Amino acid sequence: LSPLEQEVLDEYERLSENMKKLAVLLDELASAPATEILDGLRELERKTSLVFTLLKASVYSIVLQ
Amino acid sequence: TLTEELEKLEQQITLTLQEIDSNFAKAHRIVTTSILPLVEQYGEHSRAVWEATKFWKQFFEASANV
Repeated sequence: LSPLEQEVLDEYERLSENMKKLAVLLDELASAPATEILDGLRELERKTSLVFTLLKASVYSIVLQ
Repeated sequence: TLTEELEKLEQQITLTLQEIDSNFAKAHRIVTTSILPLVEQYGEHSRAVWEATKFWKQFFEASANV
């Protein structure tokens, strides 16, 4: 059947195309920022500790001393 | 000579007493002059400093209180 052929063929073509888009987009979208995120965040720990963690340090130091 | 030195040193004693009173009252005037308003000004500015610390202390309290 040519109508059934057209239906399943076009529909599965769309699915295959969308899945190729899925693979590429998902991989880049979730890979590229991830490294940048964790790098900036380990540095963020190194920075935020110098405002907040030191605040806890000074507080403990004074209250205990 | 005897009674002479007696009266002389007696007058010296009285004069010295009055001098001691003068120095004493001078110290009294110095304290009563402006020392009290001076420390009042000191405490006033100190009070302002406490108003300064009134802000940042809240954050230290917050750190202790998570």
